[PDB]
Amino acid sequence: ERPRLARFLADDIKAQRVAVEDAVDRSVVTIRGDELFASASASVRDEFQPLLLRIADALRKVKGQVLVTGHSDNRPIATLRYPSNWKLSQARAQEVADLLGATTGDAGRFTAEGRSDTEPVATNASAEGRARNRRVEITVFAE
Repeated sequence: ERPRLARFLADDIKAQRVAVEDAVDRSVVTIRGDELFASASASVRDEFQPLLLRIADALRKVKGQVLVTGHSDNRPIATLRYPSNWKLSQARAQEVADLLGATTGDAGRFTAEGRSDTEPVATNASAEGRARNRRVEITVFAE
């Protein structure tokens, strides 16, 4: 009934690569951007794809709809491809959704939204706080 993912992500939780909230109606996997993407990029580094693969494996077992929200800090590293923190946050969420959709083969199950710096979980006044704000939150709803 209740979507529960922590049980499938023990190693990543212990290594502090992800955090998982198993809530009443959702499981939310928070992943710092640094665990997936190079600085200022929305491509999941080859070396870190296995982390998303473990999430895909878990999502095969808990067949709820999935929302991916992307978040930035308030200190943009603007580039040609991502001219704002908003665009980077959207692109990061969308890349995660796209990769998970392709691996599960569930078309329409994953959607994405970029939320830029509007939903911090930490201060932006330290480097470590900014690194916590740059993140995706992957929400799986009840099956």
